[PDB]
Amino acid sequence: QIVGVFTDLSGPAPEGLQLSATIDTRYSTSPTLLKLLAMIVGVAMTVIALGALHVLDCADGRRHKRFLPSRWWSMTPLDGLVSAMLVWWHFVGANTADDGYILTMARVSEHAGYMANYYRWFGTPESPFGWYYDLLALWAHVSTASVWMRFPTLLMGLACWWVISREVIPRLGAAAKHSRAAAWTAAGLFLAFWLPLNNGLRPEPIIALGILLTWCSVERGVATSRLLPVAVAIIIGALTLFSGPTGIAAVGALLVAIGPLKTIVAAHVSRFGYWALLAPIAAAGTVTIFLIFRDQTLAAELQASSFKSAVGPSLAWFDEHIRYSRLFTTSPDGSVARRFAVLTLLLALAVSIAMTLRKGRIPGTALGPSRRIIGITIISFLAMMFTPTKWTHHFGVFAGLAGCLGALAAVAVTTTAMKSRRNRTVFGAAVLFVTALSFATVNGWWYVSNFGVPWSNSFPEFKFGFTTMLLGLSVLALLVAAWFHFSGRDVSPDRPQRRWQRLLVAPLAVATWALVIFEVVSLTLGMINQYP
Amino acid sequence: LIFRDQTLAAELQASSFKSAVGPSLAWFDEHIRYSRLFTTSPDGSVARRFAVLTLLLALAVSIAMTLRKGRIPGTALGPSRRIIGITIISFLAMMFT
Amino acid sequence: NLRAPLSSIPPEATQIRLVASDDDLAPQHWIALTPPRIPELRTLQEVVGSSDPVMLDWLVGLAFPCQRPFDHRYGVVEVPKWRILPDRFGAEANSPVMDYLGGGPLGITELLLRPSSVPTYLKDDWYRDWGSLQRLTPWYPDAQPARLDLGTATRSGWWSPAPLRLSH
Amino acid sequence: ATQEEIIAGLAEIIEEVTGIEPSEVTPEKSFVDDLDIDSLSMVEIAVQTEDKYGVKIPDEDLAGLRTVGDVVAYIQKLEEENPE
Amino acid sequence: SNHRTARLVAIIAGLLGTLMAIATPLL
Ligand SMILES: OC[C@H]1O[C@H](O[C@H]2[C@H](O)[C@@H](O)[C@H](O)O[C@@H]2CO)[C@H](O)[C@@H](O)[C@@H]1O
Ligand SMILES: OC[C@H]1O[C@H](O[C@H]2[C@H](O)[C@@H](O)[C@H](O)O[C@@H]2CO)[C@H](O)[C@@H](O)[C@@H]1O
Ligand SMILES: OC[C@H]1O[C@H](O[C@H]2[C@H](O)[C@@H](O)[C@H](O)O[C@@H]2CO)[C@H](O)[C@@H](O)[C@@H]1O
Ligand SMILES: OC[C@H]1O[C@H](O[C@H]2[C@H](O)[C@@H](O)[C@H](O)O[C@@H]2CO)[C@H](O)[C@@H](O)[C@@H]1O
Ligand SMILES: OC[C@H]1O[C@H](O[C@H]2[C@H](O)[C@@H](O)[C@H](O)O[C@@H]2CO)[C@H](O)[C@@H](O)[C@@H]1O
Ligand SMILES: OC[C@H]1O[C@H](OC[C@H]2O[C@H](O)[C@@H](O)[C@@H]2O)[C@@H](O)[C@@H]1O
Ligand SMILES: OC[C@H]1O[C@H](O)[C@@H](O)[C@@H]1O
Ligand SMILES: OC[C@H]1O[C@H](O)[C@@H](O)[C@@H]1O
Ligand SMILES: [Ca+2]
Repeated sequence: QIVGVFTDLSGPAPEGLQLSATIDTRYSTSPTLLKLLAMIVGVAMTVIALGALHVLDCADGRRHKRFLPSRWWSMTPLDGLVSAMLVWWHFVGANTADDGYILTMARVSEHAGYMANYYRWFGTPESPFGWYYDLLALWAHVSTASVWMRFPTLLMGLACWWVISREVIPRLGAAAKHSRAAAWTAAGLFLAFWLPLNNGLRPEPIIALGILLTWCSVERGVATSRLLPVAVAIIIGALTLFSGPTGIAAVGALLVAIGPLKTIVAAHVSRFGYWALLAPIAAAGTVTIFLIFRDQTLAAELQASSFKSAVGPSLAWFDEHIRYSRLFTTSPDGSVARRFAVLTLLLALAVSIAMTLRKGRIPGTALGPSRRIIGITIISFLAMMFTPTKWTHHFGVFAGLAGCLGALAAVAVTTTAMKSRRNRTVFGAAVLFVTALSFATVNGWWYVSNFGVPWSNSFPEFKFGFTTMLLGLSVLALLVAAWFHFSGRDVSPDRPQRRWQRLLVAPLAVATWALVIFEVVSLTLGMINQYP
Repeated sequence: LIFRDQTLAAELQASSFKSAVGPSLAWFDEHIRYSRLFTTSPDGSVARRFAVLTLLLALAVSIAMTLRKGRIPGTALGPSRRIIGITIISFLAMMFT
Repeated sequence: NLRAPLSSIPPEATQIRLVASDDDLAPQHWIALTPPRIPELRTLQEVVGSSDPVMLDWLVGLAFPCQRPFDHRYGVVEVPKWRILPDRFGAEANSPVMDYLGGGPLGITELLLRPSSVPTYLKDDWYRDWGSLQRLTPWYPDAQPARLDLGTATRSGWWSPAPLRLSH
Repeated sequence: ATQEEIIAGLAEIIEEVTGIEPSEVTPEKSFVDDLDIDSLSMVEIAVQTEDKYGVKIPDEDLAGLRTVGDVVAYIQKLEEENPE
Repeated sequence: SNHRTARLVAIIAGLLGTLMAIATPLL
């Protein structure tokens, strides 16, 4: 190991003394004129290939995109409260544990001549991952402040609510589009994810929003029989995959795109030949290899990745149990905030699966969109098992699909869809229980973000502990549910359509908002308790 | 049969005490049972892992089938519901050990 | 550093007595002491700067945005002059990311510099372990940055110079 | 060929593309106002009839077919081509 | 005939944009 050349001898130096160490100069490279040629030519060639594919529905006939360009953007009381939480968090709320690592990595990025992992693996690069680190490096030039650096992440959260509320939910069905509880649960669950898991420089926000854009592009290119939006989705999916290693959740959105691609390519094939419609999408796939390998050579990246695995912490597909075992720790990774997010998305997913089994799809739901949202969530959760490290702060990848499942679960559990009162009661008992289980930790955030926050290292308790009170209410709901099972109760005779009743039939929006408030209140009350 | 030798006091007193002294885990500590199943040990052995997961897969497909159709096709309505019922209740009632 | 504030002593008092009883005969309960001090405190920002290369732990980053980490040259690193680090437990459990086994800077500095701990205090939260600050002094201070004889040479795709060495 | 056959045909494509019940599919109701059908939904309903039934409505016929009744009038008037 | 104006440029550019990208790391 060389840290220089040290001698405790001094004076004149004689002939013979020659130390000639060749420094490991690899990774310190710049593209050859030939490598830059194929890149600029090849990436323009792809736009030329995709431009040729764009005119193919315009050649098959039809009016220009009717809803896909821009849906009428505005405000709503909910849109305010969402962005209020988003913007307030940006100042008072807790950031990710790695935003420091990423910052200092991007900070030294420029002089280095490449994207080296600064703190580990003998200065080997990020190789396929962290392309936006180069973008964060440029952004640092303006300023280096939690508020400045996390600002694209603030805009991403806003862009995210936008995509969910205006592109996802209207597409999800009539009951989704019309139900206000579906928009309240959608915001409630999305914020329960975005706030604790995505307030920082980690790739999670980029992926969480990237999986929504992939879905939207397919979803909108499937309804318009246009292949270009399916090819656009591929590019969004390819970019989010190489966002960070946690990018594989994007495989969820991608694999699901296969089904509609064979549908769009076989219906609009109109005797055009496979080579004419597939070559531009094959180009759209490979187009990220220009970005991934913009500065590093195949050998460099491959050799570095095979090393980074050997040397540092690398885990297996069958190790994913750790990720969930970490989630149940009385720690910042097992925090109320983090337990609740996951636990509730699982409940949302479960009631959505269960409904799609009893009935063909969720009653007031659009067939294709809903199935593809559950699809992307199932595939995403499984895809996650392949990550080399099993942290809970990775659940922030689910932030997009959380909103979409919030909408679906609410619609699936409404009086009209879920007809049994007893069944709606047990579902409520489940929402109470995930929260009972969520309040069985510490309200803890990690690092300097844990300063004087309420119950930062204790079980949130007032006079008996939230976990016990919630479990009791959860058992109370079951006895009410069991009473309906023997009494034979319906939607109309139990109580007469009041506001308190109205609220109770949307338990996810109640539970999720309850927690969104609690988390913002807790980190405000943290700053408050750290007075001067 | 339970109080044949010791009194209410004797038994009630011992129980609350064994709960203080010894290893006592709450209903919310049931994640540990499963955390333990994925350990590279005789607790998370190829034998214990297979048993649980295969029972979970069997029960999954059963709920799945009873949800799609009314019950699992070729089976009796009541007895089949009652087996599934006991399994779900038993898994939850388990959290209180 | 045993800490208490100047505000906790009234303007009425002018003389101070350091009393310290002990009564445990057990082998490891014991106490050591030094004379009192009113520390001449200057904030980290004005002391370390933003032009001095520092070894910012991967944890302390968005917290110390002003202070600059040591840039890395052409296989060589800028020698850090300071080390900002998280709280006791936070470094006890998160510092192994940079250990020699992992190939991190904490392994390069482990050989080149001698780490002297400079005492530090949190703004008004006197009793909170905010973290720690270290002054990094070289073993051979007469030694200064290397004579890097670097030159351009284009290389192939599949090309690899030497294998990457795994630490123990 | 009947109104019920056309209405029930468009009713299943409406509960597939949108979450709208087939009961809500009556000749009185107008897609964009009474039913609340999106601009994208229409394209999908149109591209589904082009696949399932082999019928295409190109030159902004979707704009002309305001109510579900207006759609019956379109496809009844197509039976002249004898494709059955 | 049969809109082959875009058909040929989609094949020749689609295959080239793919081929160049696969070549790019080996360069
Ligand atoms: O170990 C975590 C780091 O691994 C990444 O590299 C992966 C690489 O993705 C994969 O191709 C290879 O098989 O294994 C390693 C597993 O570590 C990067 O080194 C880091 O960016 C990851 O955090
Ligand atoms: O201990 C057995 C081996 O486990 C891993 O093998 C995994 C691999 O890491 C995983 O990501 C991939 O999908 O294939 C295998 C499936 O087990 C290690 O690669 C091996 O080092 C271990 O020996
Ligand atoms: O054991 C110390 C914990 O108790 C306090 O809890 C307060 C709570 O913070 C506050 O909302 C209100 O005054 O009631 C409870 C106690 O009933 C602290 O907030 C926690 O931080 C302490 O850890
Ligand atoms: O059987 C033990 C009972 O105590 C639990 O509650 C614990 C737990 O630590 C926490 O809820 C609270 O803050 O303190 C108590 C005392 O340790 C359960 O809630 C009970 O239902 C358990 O059965
Ligand atoms: O610690 C495990 C042992 O605890 C039990 O004690 C029970 C007690 O019997 C039960 O009635 C009471 O409600 O709680 C405590 C433990 O929380 C058993 O006596 C032991 O045999 C168990 O193995
Ligand atoms: O690509 C992301 C970047 O961030 C990682 O830091 C990982 C840290 O998270 C855990 O909580 C700690 O154990 C670990 O240090 C780097 O591995 C990666 O390059
Ligand atoms: O099985 C039909 C069910 O629909 C409602 O979901 C449920 O309550 C009712 O039983
Ligand atoms: O019932 C046991 C009780 O112990 C604690 O008081 C409370 O958390 C819990 O309910
Ligand atoms: Ca002593």
